[PDB]
Amino acid sequence: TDSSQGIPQLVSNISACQVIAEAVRTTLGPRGMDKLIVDGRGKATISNDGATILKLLDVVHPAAKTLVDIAKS
Amino acid sequence: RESGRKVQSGNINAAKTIADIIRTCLGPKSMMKMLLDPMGGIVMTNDGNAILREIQVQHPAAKSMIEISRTQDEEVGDGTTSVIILAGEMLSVAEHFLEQQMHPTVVISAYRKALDDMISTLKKISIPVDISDSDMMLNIINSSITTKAISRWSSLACNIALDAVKMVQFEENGRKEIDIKKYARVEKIPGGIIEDSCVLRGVMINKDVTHPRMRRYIKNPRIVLLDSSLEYKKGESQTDIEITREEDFTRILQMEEEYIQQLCEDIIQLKPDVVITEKGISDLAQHYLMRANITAIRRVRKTDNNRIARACGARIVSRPEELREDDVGTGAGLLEIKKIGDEYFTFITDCKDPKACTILLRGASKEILSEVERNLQDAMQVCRNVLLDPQLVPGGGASEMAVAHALTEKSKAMTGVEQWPYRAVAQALEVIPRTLIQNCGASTIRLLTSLRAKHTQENCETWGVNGETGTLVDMKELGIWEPLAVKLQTYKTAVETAVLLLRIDDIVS
Amino acid sequence: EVARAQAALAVNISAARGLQDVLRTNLGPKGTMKMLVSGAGDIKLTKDGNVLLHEMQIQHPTASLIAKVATAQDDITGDGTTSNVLIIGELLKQADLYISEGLHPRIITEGFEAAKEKALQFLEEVKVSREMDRETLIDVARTSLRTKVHAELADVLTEAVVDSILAIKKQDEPIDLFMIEIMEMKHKSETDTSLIRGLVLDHGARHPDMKKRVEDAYILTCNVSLEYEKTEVNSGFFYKSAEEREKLVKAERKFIEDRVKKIIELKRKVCGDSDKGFVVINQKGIDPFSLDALSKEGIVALRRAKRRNMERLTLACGGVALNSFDDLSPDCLGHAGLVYEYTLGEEKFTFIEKCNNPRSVTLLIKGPNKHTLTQIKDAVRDGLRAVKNAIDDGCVVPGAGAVEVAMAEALIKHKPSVKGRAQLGVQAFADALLIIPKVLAQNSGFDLQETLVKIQAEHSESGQLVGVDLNTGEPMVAAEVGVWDNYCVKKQLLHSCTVIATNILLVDEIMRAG
Amino acid sequence: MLKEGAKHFSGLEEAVYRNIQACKELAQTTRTAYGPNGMNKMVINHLEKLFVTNDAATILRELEVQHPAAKMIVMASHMQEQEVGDGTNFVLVFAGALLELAEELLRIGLSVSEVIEGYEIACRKAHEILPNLVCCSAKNLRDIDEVSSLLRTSIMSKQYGNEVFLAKLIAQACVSIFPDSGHFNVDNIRVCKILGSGISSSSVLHGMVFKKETEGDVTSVKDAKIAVYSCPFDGMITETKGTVLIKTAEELMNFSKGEENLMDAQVKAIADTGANVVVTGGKVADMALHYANKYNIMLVRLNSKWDLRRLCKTVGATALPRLTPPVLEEMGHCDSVYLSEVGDTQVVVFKHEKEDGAISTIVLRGSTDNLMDDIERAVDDGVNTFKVLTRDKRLVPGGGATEIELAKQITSYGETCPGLEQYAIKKFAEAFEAIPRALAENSGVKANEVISKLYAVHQEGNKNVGLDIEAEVPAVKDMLEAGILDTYLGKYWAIKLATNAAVTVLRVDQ
Repeated sequence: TDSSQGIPQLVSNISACQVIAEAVRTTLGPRGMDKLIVDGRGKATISNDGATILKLLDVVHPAAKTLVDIAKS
Repeated sequence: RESGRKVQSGNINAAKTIADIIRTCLGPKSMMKMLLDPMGGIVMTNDGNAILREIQVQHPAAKSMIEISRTQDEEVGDGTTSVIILAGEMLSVAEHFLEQQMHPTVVISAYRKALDDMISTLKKISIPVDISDSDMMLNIINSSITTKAISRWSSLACNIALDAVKMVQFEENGRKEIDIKKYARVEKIPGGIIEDSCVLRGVMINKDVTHPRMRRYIKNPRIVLLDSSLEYKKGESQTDIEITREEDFTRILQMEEEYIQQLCEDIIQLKPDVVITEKGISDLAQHYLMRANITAIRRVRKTDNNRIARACGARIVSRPEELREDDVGTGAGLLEIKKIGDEYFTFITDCKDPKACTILLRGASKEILSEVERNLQDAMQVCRNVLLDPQLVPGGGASEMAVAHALTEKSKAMTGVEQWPYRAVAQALEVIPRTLIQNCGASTIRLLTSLRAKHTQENCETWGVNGETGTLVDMKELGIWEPLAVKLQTYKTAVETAVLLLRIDDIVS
Repeated sequence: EVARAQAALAVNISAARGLQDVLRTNLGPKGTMKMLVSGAGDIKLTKDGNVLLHEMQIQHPTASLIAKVATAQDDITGDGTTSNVLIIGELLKQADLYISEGLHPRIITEGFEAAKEKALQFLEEVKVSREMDRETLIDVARTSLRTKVHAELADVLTEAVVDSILAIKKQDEPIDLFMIEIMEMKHKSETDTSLIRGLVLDHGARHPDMKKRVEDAYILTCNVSLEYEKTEVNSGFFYKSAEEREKLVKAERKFIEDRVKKIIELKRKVCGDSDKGFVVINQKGIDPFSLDALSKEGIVALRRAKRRNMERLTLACGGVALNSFDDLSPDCLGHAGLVYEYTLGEEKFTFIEKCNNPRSVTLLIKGPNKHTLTQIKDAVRDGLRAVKNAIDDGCVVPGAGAVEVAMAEALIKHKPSVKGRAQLGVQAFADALLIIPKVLAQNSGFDLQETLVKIQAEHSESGQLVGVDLNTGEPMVAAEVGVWDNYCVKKQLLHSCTVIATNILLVDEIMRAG
Repeated sequence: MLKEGAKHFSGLEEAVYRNIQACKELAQTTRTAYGPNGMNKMVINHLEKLFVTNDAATILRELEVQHPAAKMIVMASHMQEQEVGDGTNFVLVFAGALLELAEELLRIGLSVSEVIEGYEIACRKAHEILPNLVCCSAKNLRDIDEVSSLLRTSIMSKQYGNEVFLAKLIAQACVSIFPDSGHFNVDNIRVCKILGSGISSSSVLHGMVFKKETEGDVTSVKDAKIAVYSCPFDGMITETKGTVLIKTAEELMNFSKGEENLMDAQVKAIADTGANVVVTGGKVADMALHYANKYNIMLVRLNSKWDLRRLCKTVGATALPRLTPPVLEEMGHCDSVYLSEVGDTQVVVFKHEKEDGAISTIVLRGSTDNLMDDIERAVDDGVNTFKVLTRDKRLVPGGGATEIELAKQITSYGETCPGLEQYAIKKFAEAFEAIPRALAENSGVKANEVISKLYAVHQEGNKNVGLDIEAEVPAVKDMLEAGILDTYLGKYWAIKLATNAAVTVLRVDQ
């Protein structure tokens, strides 16, 4: 059972967000820079909006999970 | 594998490590050994047999130490602490120096000459003890009991032992040596009054002779010794044919009732009413003695039967034929059943075959029973040693100093190269004096010096150092005594151990 | 692989020394409560010296030895076991200083022997006769409970403990071995402890309010089942065919029916009116159907009671315990003067009190069902063993380390045997005792030397056993306050300390054993 | 150690230092809590959801500690959770604050045992002056404004954005069915989450709310007694399958015929026994449905564990596995059974009208179930603060406005008594100051400013501070006249249990 607390702990949660915010950074038009995301099930995947792939990701932070949930909303 | 010099040094260490604490335990003053378990528990002991068995010894020479204390325990049971101390100190003082020159076999020859030197000194030093006077033997027992450290239940035990050992004394061998104490036994009864402890004749049995039917009182009728063969035979006196058929069954059964019938007839003639069968007694067979009007005691061990045979004092017979008043049951057996509790206790009294006795001990519980029984065990050992050799030796280190100067005088007179081993056996004796000095808490230098001085003036007849007064003291005055035979045997075993160990110069797996 | 001579003594003293620390902060009321999670991980609240040794994990031979001897003391007095350790530790310390300078263990031991005889005779002189009145029992009761709990909760347990001992005089026992039934109640506060004269029952009826006040109670304690349902059994296991099991189900249910009927016949024969009630206590179930019928007749029938309730009832009430019902006279059944049902918490406890021919009292501890309710259980436990001693001895002294300074003073001055050999252990023996008073001062925050010179001087001038007022940690007369100790407490610290010391002192080897 | 025995993890240095530092870490989750706050603490536990709380009970049970000192206080907090609602946070911060102050005493040269003594004294004086800090009280419990002011404080402690709507709502939906004067039930009120719609769209419904959709006809009779079964249908006969489809074709005919005739009997037994509403946690087949339309029984499709639980406590029900016909024994106190849609989802509505054993439901409507879990903390504490078992609840200033008052009285009182006790008495004042510190930290300004300016205004018995701009700079707000009130009983057990907890744990050294 783990417990973590602090002002550097807060800083952690935001840092996780940036990582998901980068996945979806640009997809407004058709330029940016993609990398084909192929799963371990042996399926190749792309989408037309970058929020789709982001939904599939499982984040190991609960704070980062909130930002996943508002995407779905 | 060990070779040469490794072995001589090994012997001395192994002996020595056992010794340090175990020497201290000797005397009323007793140091207590801690043994620490892996489970984090503790067992506290003063008894030499216990210490030795528990510890893990790696070295074969150490194992020889243990086994010689088994030797001692079997003969007496006191002095068990002592033998390894004595045996150790022969090796320390003599060995390493004389090896460098190189003569092992010499040190060994010297040990046994010296041993003889000590046996002879003892007869002079000791005065006779009357072996039929209770008072005189009593004080001796009083010395030995307080080593264990029980001093309450002890007082009773001493007196009960005196009559028990004396009554099982009757061994003839053309020289009239007594080692008989194998007819003696202790009957244990949980419950009752704490102070009813007495002796009753024959041998009394309870370890498997507790049965609900045994004829309540026999005050005349005989016991009939049997290792028969009271059980049926399907042929004449051996089985030749099997029951597997209706026809085989029918024929065989006639033979089986006959065999039983003729056995019972040879049993009844000499008038019993209590009849013991070791084995060879069946459900049909026992039913036949009931119908004979004979109470049968049956399925009770071979050890009980050796005991019951000794109790009437009459020989056993495996002979199924014509058992007479002359052959079995010779003399009078008698059988008393008491309920002390609601449990059947069997006394078998009367032994013809001059005397025999065993001990009643009644606790009020198991725990109360035990305390007396051990201290009685010490007690009947003394009673016996006094009977064996009828001289009582003064206790402590007084006897040891007498022999210490006899070897100084002998070793000078002979002036062999045995001289220096004599001198090492003289100093090996002195450990017992050192142990008694330590016991008070006085310096070794001061009291040993004085003791040696007493040799010169009064020859250490009885003037030793006693550890419960820390001063030079007449041992006779105090009522410190021990029997000659216990001293002699302890000394004896210690020289054997010193000689055997010194012969191992190599150990090879 | 051996620790010999100096190395063997070294191991014992070092251990005693760390231990001593722990069990001084359990000493008297000024000591501190302790919990274990170091024994098994679960939460225990305990403040007794013996008990705390068992709960932990002890592997050290010297700690273990002290725990074993502890066991005997704890049975008889249940107090002074916080003390046992303290006196042992100091007793060794004294010895160590002399040995290091140059002294033999054996001379130390001799002077212990001399020490012990004098010290025991001092108890006999100094003992003050007391009465056997309530007032005098209150003061053995309150100080002993004060050791094992707070001051606040202890004063509540004081009342319960004392009325029980008065009732035990009536039976004419000089001992206690009954009236020690501790029963727990479900509550939201622990600052109540109630005395119930007779017994208390864990569960009551499954149907409330049958007749929850019984004026005239005729107690049949039974234990055969009046419920065994509709289950298909044969010998208590499944059998190959349906039908064979069923046939037994009929006869078994039929057996139960007749036994319930015997309660209906029994009420007329013993009772005859509803002006009298009838009590049933069954340790096994009873059908919901059977309760309604019994209830209108004016019978209270209890279900799911324990085997411990049953044995207690048979002693106190004068009852019987039977494996049948039948039609029995009131001569066989026990009587209780009163029955009342008191519902409090989530479980309702039927009391069966004002028993005729009692020999069991129940001390009913209310509590929240935390470890705190277990804490008052073990406080109450040793407070019963304390007031037992007061009945044993005739004489109870004022304590709080009052006794111990008096005894130490007597040794320092003369040689008890007149020899120098004895004298070396005797100094050692006297300073060992002083730990108990001085350390009450230490907990409180009052320098230890200052109380020794004062407390000892005031003995000399007066002849009073002046003691310590715990809270200030300054001296005061222990008699008036009520800080008292029995004859048995001050006897059993003395015996345990000597015997335990002399076997560790006299080590010369410790060698490992399988 | 020096011993290979005598196991401890506390004692010496570790009792004095390590235990206190651990209490301090637990109680950090309540120096962001209690009254005005915007803190949220997310805790996961593999519950397939995110659990958002600003309640001490759920934080504490999740968090395991291996030391008896920190572990013991969690029990004291639970005790105050049973007897009363909100203030759970206040129990732990107090014990934890007092223990930080304690260690400083130990440092100087003061002993443990007098310090222990001086708290019991301070706790007794604080309670004695406590009913003299009553400033406002209810007299009618059927009046929505007097109840809602009380409620408000519980809600506040959660979020400072949901105080107004909820505090009104609970009082509107009733927790005043009971007299609350000897007797109150809290398992006959639940907080029932209805997914969908906003949380200002949270509604009043009286009696048992179950989410699961209604099937068949609906009853409105007064002979409707509840029968509860976890699984009364699974198929009355289970298949084995020998062609790995069916065993086989002529047999499949019989398996269906026997199901339909056994279910007829079962569902007709329910009909006859007076059970006219059956709760099915099983599966409604066509055959089972077809029977219940004929007998006229309201049918509840499905249930989950949570729904079964509330039936067994409220009804006096049992949930039996069945496939062989049963009869009533669950019984019920509910006469009426109606049908009403809450959330635009068909909800089963139970009601009867009485005082004692009467039922109510604060039912919620929310975007997600996570948003509803926090709201739920606010609401369940608001039912548990209602319990006082009087109608004059002797309200004292909520929100931590009492705290400075207690602190001022106690510090003066300390001066009067002599000895070492007094220092503990002074510390006891500064432990209450914990509450004004935590409100300051969220408010955005330091501790020095708030405590001094509350002290400056002297005896007031109103002063406490919010999350606002008014809460920062002049550091003065009215929390007597904002209708921020808490109950005398809630503050009593909070202070009482916390002083008891701090004393037992300061004693340990094993």
